[PDB]
Amino acid sequence: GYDRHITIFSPEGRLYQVEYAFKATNQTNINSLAVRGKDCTVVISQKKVPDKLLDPTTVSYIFCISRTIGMVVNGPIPDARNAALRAKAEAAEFRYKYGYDMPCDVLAKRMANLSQIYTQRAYMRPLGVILTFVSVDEELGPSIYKTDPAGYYVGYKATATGPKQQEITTNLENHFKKSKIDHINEESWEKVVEFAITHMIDALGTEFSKNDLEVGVATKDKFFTLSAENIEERLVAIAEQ
Amino acid sequence: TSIMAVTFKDGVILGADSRTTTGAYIANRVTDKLTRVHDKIWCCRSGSAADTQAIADIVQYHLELYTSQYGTPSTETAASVFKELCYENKDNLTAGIIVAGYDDKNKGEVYTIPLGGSVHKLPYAIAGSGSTFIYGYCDKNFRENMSKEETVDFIKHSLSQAIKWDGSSGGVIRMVVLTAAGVERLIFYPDEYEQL
Amino acid sequence: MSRDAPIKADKDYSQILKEEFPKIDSLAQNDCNSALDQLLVLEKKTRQASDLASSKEVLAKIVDLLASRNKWDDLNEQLTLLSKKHGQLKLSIQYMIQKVMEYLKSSKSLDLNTRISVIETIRVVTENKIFVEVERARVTKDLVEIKKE
Amino acid sequence: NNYDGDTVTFSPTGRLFQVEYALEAIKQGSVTVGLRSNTHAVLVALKRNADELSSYQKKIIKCDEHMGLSLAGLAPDARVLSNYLRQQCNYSSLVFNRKLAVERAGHLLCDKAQKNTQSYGGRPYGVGLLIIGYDKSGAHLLEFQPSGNVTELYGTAIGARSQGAKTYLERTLDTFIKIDGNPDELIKAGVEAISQSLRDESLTVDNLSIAIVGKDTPFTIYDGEAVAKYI
Amino acid sequence: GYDLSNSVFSPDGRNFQVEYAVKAVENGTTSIGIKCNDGVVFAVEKLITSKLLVPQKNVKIQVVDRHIGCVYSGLIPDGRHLVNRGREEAASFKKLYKTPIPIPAFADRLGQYVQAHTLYNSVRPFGVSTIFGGVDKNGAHLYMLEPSGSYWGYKGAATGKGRQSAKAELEKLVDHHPEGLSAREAVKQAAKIIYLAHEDNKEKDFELEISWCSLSETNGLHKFVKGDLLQEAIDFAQKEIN
Amino acid sequence: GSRRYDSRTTIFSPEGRLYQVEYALESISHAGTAIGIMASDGIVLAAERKVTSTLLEQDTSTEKLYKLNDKIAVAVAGLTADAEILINTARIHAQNYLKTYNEDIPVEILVRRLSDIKQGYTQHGGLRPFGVSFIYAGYDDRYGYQLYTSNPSGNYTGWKAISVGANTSAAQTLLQMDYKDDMKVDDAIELALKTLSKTTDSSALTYDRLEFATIRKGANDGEVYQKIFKPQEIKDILVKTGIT
Amino acid sequence: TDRYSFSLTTFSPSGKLGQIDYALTAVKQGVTSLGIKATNGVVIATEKKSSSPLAMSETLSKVSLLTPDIGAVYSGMGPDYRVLVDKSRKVAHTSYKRIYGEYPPTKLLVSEVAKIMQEATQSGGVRPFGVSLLIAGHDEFNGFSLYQVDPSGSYFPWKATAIGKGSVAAKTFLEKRWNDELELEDAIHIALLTLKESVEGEFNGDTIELAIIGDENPDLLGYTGIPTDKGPRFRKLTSQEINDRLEAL
Repeated sequence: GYDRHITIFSPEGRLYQVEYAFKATNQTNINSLAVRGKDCTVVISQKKVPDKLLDPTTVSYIFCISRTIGMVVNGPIPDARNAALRAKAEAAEFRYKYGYDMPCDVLAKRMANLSQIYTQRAYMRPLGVILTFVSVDEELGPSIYKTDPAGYYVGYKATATGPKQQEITTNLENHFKKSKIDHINEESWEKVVEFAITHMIDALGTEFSKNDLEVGVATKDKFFTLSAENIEERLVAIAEQ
Repeated sequence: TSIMAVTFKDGVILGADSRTTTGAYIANRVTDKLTRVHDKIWCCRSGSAADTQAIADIVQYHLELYTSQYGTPSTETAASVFKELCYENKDNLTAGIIVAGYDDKNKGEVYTIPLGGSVHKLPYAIAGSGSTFIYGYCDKNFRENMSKEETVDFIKHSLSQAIKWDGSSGGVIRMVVLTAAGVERLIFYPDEYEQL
Repeated sequence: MSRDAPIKADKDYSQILKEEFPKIDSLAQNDCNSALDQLLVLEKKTRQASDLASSKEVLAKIVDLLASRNKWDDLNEQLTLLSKKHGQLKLSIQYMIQKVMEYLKSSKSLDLNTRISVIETIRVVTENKIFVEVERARVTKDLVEIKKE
Repeated sequence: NNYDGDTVTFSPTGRLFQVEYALEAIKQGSVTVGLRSNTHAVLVALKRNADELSSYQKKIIKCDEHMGLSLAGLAPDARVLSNYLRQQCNYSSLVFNRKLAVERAGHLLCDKAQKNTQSYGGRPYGVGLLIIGYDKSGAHLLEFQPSGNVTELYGTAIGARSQGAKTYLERTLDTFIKIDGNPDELIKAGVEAISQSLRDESLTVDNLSIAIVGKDTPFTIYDGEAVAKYI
Repeated sequence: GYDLSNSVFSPDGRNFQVEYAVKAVENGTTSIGIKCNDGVVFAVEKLITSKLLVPQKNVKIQVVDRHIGCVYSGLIPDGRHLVNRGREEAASFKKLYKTPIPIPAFADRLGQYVQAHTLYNSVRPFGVSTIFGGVDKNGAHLYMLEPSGSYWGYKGAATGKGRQSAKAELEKLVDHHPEGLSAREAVKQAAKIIYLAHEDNKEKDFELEISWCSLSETNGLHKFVKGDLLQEAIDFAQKEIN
Repeated sequence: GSRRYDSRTTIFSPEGRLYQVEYALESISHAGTAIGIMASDGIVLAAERKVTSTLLEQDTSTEKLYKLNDKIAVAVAGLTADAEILINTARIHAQNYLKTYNEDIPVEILVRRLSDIKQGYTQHGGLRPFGVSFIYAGYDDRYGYQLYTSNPSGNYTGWKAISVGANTSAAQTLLQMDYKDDMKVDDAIELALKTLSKTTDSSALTYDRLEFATIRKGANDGEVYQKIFKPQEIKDILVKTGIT
Repeated sequence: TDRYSFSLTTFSPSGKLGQIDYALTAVKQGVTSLGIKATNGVVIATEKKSSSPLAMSETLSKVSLLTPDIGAVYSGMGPDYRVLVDKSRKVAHTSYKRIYGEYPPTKLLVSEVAKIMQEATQSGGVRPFGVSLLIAGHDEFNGFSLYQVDPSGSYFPWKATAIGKGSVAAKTFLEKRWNDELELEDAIHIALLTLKESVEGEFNGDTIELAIIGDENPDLLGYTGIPTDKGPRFRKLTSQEINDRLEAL
């Protein structure tokens, strides 16, 4: 039938058109992992550069929405830039009319509504990207919120994305069962980066380089990105543990 | 109200009063007019309070989005947004804005925006009501490329005369220093520049 | 890579410091880390092929640490520092570990000295099992032979 | 009825099929041939009556005294483009005190058709234009496809049996460019070019319609017993 | 099924209307872009379908701003409209911020735009890949934009029928200079690999066009290549393929 | 596309008949019965719910009966949900008449308006009509008591007694055989209950499944007092007529 | 363009508006939630499900506030409810806080929200939302009320009801436990006991969301010293308290 081609219910009450949107984020072979540190939130993610003729410095899956909130995207790159733009406009919007920078929580909720609106029309294609927003807020503390094509969102202790993300998830769950708290204790954010890399290497079974990773760090009142050199520093510190 | 900013060697220092009049009643005398629209480009408000605050909010909204997509704004870039909103309300809004900032694309810069909206680069800028009486002192005593201390004392001296001759300029003198050494807020209490 | 300059550049340095090999070997007697730091920079690259090539240079250099009876304590440490960092995928330090076993035999070094370096190695190789095995049993057997007597 | 009933759907052949169908209007349609030197441009159009008790239909539209267009396909589609070009040309005179340039008017037209083929429910226009004109750059002769794309030539044709006319113009190509200052010669050669496009459609003195533009000549349409100066 | 709009989606995770649009450019002209240190050098193959045409009159190279070169391949009217929108964007930025738009900024904006027409059944996607770049205060940049709305950083890029022929040579060119290379020398290169990608267009004949934006010669503006420099490049490429 | 996902729902059929309207009448026969009878002293509106559940509260359910204004009420038969929108449109149209003319709206005008909206849905916009049938109790000063029935097509027809909802055939005939033109409110109160017990979708008619309402001219001076009875008063009158 | 202004709700050739029937199916794919009406309060309860074990159910809200004295809870689709609760709040404010000033009657507000459901079954480019809401509340006029809003755009008052995948079993459960007179405490026990049978996971008080529209509580208003004015009759029970309640079943 044609309840699978436009976003109208079936005799099960299911929107098949929407479900397909999830099925496309595995096609770029990008994984991400994001954990809440002690005073930071770190997200490490794969960077695929299949050629020389692609310049690696430009291949970015990390878009700064706010000064304080980073966004890492898993899935097709057109929809990524589209989603980034909407989110950037809305963050600025709220700063203008409410006199402070938009909460991470409220931004996640916002994109969830817009996602629902793209599945409310019957000629609009859902934005298939899965979005991770990472922040350190001053009211909610360290935060991860992952929104999805359907327009469902929920908070997160930690999260992973990609075709191979079950393995990553298994690792993280076991860690927080030994530690019995919802965020990694350490006290230098640098060592939380190092820890995150170790779990990733275990999960995907591959050691990464400084151009197989791209790393984003949110500390208090800020988000920035590590350069490829900083990442190589971390991989020496794997030796040092 | 008087505002000024003056370039020096290593960056730029912004200087303002904190007294705001409407009529003969002083509404408040400790309101800071030094406003942050980027970490590194600040600006100075003078004239009618509402007009300048409104425009300043709009510009911050636009510059935020600039950073998150295209990279940080330059001092130039920022001045234009103030300018162009004043050009769209040139028959309605009377605003004196000085936009000054320290870049590494351009070291220190002073741009100023009149009521009707034009941008003007100057090695020093003055604007307001009370800063027109200190105008002649400004140019006769100005020096190109001074020491940090020399700049701090120049702004202190200019605004002392301003407070002298204008009852709408008063309170504390507030300064922000923009540099590659940090960002230094300074405050001078009245006895401290009355000695001089 | 996306550029060819690191593949070449590290190879220029390696050719040079392999014909500077005698100058380096005498310098280890005075202080081995001062001679060694230069060789370590080569293995800070992300080019696994040329790091495999530069472990051949290190293997010659460190024979003198073995003949020394003071400096082989810091060889044990050096192996750690390279293995946990990368081990330059896992290839570089595999070559090092493989070729040390043969050297221990011809040197006929002291029993204490030979065990504690090989003891530190059998720790390193445990985490892998994908091909290290072939070497791995030989590594453990050298401890075994002495302890039979 | 997958890709041929919609005007919004690709096509792994990198087409829109509708455009090909709109180009078949030219095969069934009339024929017109343009050729230029460096100092004059000329259109020779084959007019066609509906029957013998009908006056023959004019196929050349004057857009300005430095510009003209001619159709070979559907007339109602041509009615939109004639209005549009006149509007933009008058706009150029008003605003920039300029003639409008030949290349540039083609570019405006191209992107116009494109966004009506983009919009679902629309149509690609099925009329092909030859756009001639004389501007500062000299003469220009553009071929306008139903795609909308514009091409610059010294001589071109479209319509039914346009292929033979390009053979003819490629052979006389170096002849009529090195004639300058005489529009007459070009017209004679253009008659010969569209005679390679007949199918017993004959050329008479009331079938033949000529239009020229020069540096010293306005846009002028010759018809009547005044096209029999070139026969 | 799933081939009647651009807001169906398949269980495979694929949008075919959008993928199909890349094939449109695959039947387009060969166009290359060499990312240099000082700038960028574009070159585009112009097919000659007759000898009635007037060479170097049929433009595919349009300048957007005073410093961003744009050259496109695929369905021509579509690409001219894509450039049409981008000129409006250039003026808007200049109006508000009083400075010419940056190279990365322009890339961003076009990506949004091409995104929009694959999200509605009421507008039709484009059928072009565009190659554009330039010099700004962040350096030289090169980008290729798919009709899907995808772009990346590019050491070298190509598209058209002979994109394979082009890209194979660009790999070797990074072997020749792993430090990148000068814009001035890349002009001669640019011709070379269009001649090599005309061996897939070897039942036709071609006209070579070259355009450059480089900071070391043209003061960072986008200009055309013409005259004496042009014919030096044409001669170079000939002798090599002969 | 956009014409690719529309098969054309609101055109005529080859008998001159709107697909959507014909389907609507069937869906209103699914919904509970509602009967209207006009006495020469009043109008009785009586409605049976289309839902009755395990623990449904029906003691305060005012889900079929709505006062449009203080002389016009409706009984609802069809989708309760669909009906909502037109119920409040009707309130607005009525109050507007009072606001500008200083007079209560005639029954004729109010119904004719709502019918126009229904007609308007298939006339323009591609929109479906609300699947509703209304029975209007209304008083005016020009035709006195007026009784109307309206259908999802947008047409009004007068009646002396009429039935909508489930089992219209059976109900209609019994009403014709038993109704006389000299009946009172008392007589009509009993006649409605007997007709609803031949069309009850359970095997018994219960007081909490009945909504019952009158408009009576026994209120002084000839004024019309609308009364929607309390659940204890419906139970009260149902034992009187001897069903329970 | 805009060519989607043809309704996406239609009838079937066998009667019965097909779209809202499908939307009613999505509620049977949804979570279970229930409301028991007492004669001195109302209790509403729902279960929290997440797609991750690292997900926070501490920033997950399935019971939400509309006005101090009125609460809502759904069964069905999450996304649908997330936008719909905002529209409920918005009409309540624009039509009864800027016009009538005070917090609306329960009966009023239920009608108003059902109109939005109705207006998603009329127009093109919109199909209806596929949740059912229980809106529990108290007004001082019509007393305690518990209502159920349909995905059809109708409302019904209930004595006790459930919605979700286990609704049919739940109303059978409530038949024997229900009585015309209840205390609020006893209601809590009945509500959670029915929902324990409609959850097939583990049944905690950390993963069970409990709220009462029972006793007033003044200190949750934000001020004290005028007792003629109170604070919220809604009161969400924290987790540790719910654990105490698991023992009280």
